[PDB]
Amino acid sequence: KENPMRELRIRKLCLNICVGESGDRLTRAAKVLEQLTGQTPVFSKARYTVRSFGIRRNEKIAVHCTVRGAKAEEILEKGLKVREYELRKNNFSDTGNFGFGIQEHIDLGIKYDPSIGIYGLDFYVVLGRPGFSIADKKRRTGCIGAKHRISKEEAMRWFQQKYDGIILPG
Amino acid sequence: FVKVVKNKAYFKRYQVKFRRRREGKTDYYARKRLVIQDKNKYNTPKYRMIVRVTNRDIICQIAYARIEGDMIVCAAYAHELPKYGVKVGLTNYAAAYCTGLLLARRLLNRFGMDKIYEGQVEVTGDEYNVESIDGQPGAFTCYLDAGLARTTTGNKVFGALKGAVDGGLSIPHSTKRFPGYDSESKEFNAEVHRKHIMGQNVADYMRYLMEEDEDAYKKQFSQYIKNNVTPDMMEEMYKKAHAAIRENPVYEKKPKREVKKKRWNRPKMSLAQKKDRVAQKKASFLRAQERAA
Amino acid sequence: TNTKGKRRGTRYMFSRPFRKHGVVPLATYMRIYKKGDIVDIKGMGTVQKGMPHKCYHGKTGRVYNVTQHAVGIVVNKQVKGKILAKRINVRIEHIKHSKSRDSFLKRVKENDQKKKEAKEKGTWVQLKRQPAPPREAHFVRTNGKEPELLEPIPYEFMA
Amino acid sequence: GRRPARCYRYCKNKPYPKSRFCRGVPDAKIRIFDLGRKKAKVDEFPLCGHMVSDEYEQLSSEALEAARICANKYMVKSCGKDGFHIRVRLHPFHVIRINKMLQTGMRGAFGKPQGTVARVHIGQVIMSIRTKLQNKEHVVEALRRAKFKFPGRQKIHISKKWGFTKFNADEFEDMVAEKRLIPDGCGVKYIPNRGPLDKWRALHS
RNA sequence: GUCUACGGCCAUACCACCCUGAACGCGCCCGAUCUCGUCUGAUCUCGGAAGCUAAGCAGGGUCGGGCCUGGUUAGUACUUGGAUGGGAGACCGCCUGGGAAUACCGGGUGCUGUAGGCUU
RNA sequence: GGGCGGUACACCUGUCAAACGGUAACGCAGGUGUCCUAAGGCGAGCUCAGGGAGGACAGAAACCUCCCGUGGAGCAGAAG
RNA sequence: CAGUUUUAUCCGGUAAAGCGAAUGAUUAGAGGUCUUGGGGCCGAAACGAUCUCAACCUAUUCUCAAACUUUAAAUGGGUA
Ligand SMILES: [Mg+2]
Ligand SMILES: [Mg+2]
Ligand SMILES: [Mg+2]
Ligand SMILES: [Mg+2]
Ligand SMILES: [Mg+2]
Ligand SMILES: [Mg+2]
Ligand SMILES: [Mg+2]
Ligand SMILES: [Mg+2]
Ligand SMILES: [Mg+2]
Repeated sequence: KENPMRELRIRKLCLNICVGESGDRLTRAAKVLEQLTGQTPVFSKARYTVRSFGIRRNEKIAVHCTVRGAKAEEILEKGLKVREYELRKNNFSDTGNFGFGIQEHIDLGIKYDPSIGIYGLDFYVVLGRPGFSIADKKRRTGCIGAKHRISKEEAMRWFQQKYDGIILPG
Repeated sequence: FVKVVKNKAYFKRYQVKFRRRREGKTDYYARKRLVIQDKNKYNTPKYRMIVRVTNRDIICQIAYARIEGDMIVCAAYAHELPKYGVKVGLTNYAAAYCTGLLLARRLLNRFGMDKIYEGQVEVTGDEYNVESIDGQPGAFTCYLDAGLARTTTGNKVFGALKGAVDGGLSIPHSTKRFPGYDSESKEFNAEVHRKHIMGQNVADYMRYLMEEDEDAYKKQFSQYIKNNVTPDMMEEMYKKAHAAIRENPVYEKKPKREVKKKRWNRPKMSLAQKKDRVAQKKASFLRAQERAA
Repeated sequence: TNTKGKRRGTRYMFSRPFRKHGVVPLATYMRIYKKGDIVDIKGMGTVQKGMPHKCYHGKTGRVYNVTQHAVGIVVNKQVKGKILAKRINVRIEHIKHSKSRDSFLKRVKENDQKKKEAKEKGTWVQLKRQPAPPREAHFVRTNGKEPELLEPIPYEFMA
Repeated sequence: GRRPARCYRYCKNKPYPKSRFCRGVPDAKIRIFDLGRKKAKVDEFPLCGHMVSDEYEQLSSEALEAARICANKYMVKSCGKDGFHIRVRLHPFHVIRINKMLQTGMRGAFGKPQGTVARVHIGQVIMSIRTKLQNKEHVVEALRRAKFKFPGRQKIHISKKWGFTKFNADEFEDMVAEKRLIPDGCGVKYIPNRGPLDKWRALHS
């Protein structure tokens, strides 16, 4: 017995593209995520103005999105399809999450268009067990318990158990 | 290599909060407005009307406040319904209005104001702010106290509100968050509210679940069909709530058979045993130490 | 030439006690205050509305007025030689009861209990409080041993 | 030099430390507060001779420099070059003031900082030397000379402790022996019977 | 022994790691037609009930930290009054009466004044 | 002493103030003669600085995500 | 009625004390992995190995405070 409320599923899947420039670069990099998921993305903006980069305070820069459910497994298969299933040791966080960023969005299966270009983006997977929306509901918050929290090795033998993804030392 | 932030000098300068905020059941900033009486009133109590939502149950209580903790006068649970003949879908809007009615005429059957101050008998949906009667003993009022549930537009709490009001209680309200409010043009219908009261939105599943598929009609209607309830039995009970079974409002709390008084919780390990454990562990570690090496 | 502000020299006075910051507890408010009761005054830094001036922090007076969220109060003050009888309007947070009158209201009742009783008995029971008299002659028994001889210590440099 | 030390000798004013308020302060001359082979163990310098002050006064830090030097030059001769350990157990924090009369005059005469100084109570340690037990008759001689730089009157006292600790003479070896105290270079740590058990097992095993 | 709304300064009630949890209960959990909302039915809102002990939950545990009270430090430090009492001065003794605080060593780890349903 | 030089000539904040309050000097360290249709008045909803572990160009420092997080941030200006 | 005392009651942050407690100032060693460097050093590289000086974390230690404080007296201030 493994107490069926001890599985390992996906809570959420994150995505962002940071370009560091407003105008047309941002609003054209907002059509890759829309084709990619099916929903509208959310612009982020600056925090404090830096004289060297070329950003101003509260100037719009990046674009990010959040994915749920059975939609994340599909995009994550096009991911580990791209990375040919050879992640490494230090991609895994100490709390139980990983992430990685692809170099070009041609690998996601999207056809090139010459008024766009290529924008590099990022993936970040967030794991889960039943009871995790305890630490966010308004009424009776409570916390987890720390017999029920995920380590680094359990996640690595979930990735290796599921997608047969090898992990190399390095 | 980073500094531990839960030091001795973190626990020394750490004032704890209140117990009901640590157990997060309450709000003291929302209570302080609701509960105090103005000082020129001199021990005139301030009635509030608690409504609690639980994932299988509804609770409707009435209480003023004292320094010894706020004190109940009249409680109304939502699992005393299957006395009367509503057994399934115990927590919908319908039973939220049926409980507030059972509370209402319970209190009127504990004060002696039954025949006077009837309230609404029919079920229409419009404003029935109950006015007082001259010469007779005056009306009864009680202010609402919802709590930690966002009172948006369409909550089950207000069904209990409309039930205690139409029962006869005089509660201040305004028809802006009731099922039937148009957020673009600001008018209000009654029949949409009475379509939401008796159980017609609950009923419509006798189509969207009874036709399109038949496998999910047994995946999520497994207690209507067990108790043999069709989707046309959306029926009146309120003459049974009205008539005479508030002469047992309390159900006559049942007598108590004498219990064995047996215990199910292992008691506290004493001092002269915690002073004995570490003598066992020091002698076991020295007799499993010097023997080995 | 110091200043004449409202809150001069009240760094430590309107401050909250240590580890007692935060929310005002709810049994401060719902206590009842009649007219005629005797009240001491303690300031507070949370609710800035209705503070007393800094020269009343500790005085004690009685009530003459009750309001919606405040009571009027009559106190006494000493200005350059004379004594003025002045009245204020104080919110509830800055106010407590005084327990000074209570051991008198427990001794009026105890005396009238000690008087209604044993008057019909023709008994003469003492009523006046009498101060601590000089104590009585009494024996001390040293069963057996002798008193323990003390010795003043010889000096040595401790440090 | 500056004004002689007859002026700033009695503790008179309130303490006026270098802070957010008093800037414009020159630095003290003393910068090293101990010397010798300070990389010592607590098991090879048993002796500990103090210099107890007596009178409530102020000691300048140029005296806390020209006393350290005069005790070092004699200690290199007699006891050797690695047979001792000197500490100076004060730190000058109080700041003393001055007024320059260069025609304005006496109006507006709040002073400027001149130097630094250290307050001294009665029965307070100034200097302390720990050394081997064989060299006791050369520390009275070193401090008899250090007495000619400070003003006032103070006394030389041989402690009843062991080294620079707060523990007694004989008690120290029976307690180290029953593993209550642990050597840590110049000091020692105390083990109570209060903490949890795994340190106990990490001490016995 | 539990659920609802609390009281008092709100820690004897907190934090960290372990463990057992009978019955009624609370909860994670099943889902998106119902004008409840979000980029996202996760959160909020609603309609529900196949399935199970991590849960601010509940109770006990740690030669635990923390806290709460008691001894030591100590009649020490300090101090209201007084003296043709010392001392070159700094400052220290005396009579008279009041009188602390750390380190260090011990014991305790929620009472429930509380009203309604409930180990019954 | 006058003069040249200053504002202690109306106000507020800490300190001197000798454990209520009051209390001086050309005694200290400092500031003001304004600013705002929101930075005023109600209501819902959120929680900050810093720190860790990660992630394509990304570096000391852009954005995202997870955990610890009794105020270490902020509240137009001086300081409580 | 009182320039006073007793018995009950609340108020105050001074002298003392304290940094192994916050806010600031400060000396010397001890164990660690490098948390990062400037150089030795073998090195086509390293947190491999490095002497380390050094900062970093943990337990310890020497002294301080008018504009710093956990505690906290003596006299003293109102009431009955
Ligand atoms: Mg838990
Ligand atoms: Mg466990
Ligand atoms: Mg002076
Ligand atoms: Mg209980
Ligand atoms: Mg049984
Ligand atoms: Mg403990
Ligand atoms: Mg005074
Ligand atoms: Mg503002
Ligand atoms: Mg001081």
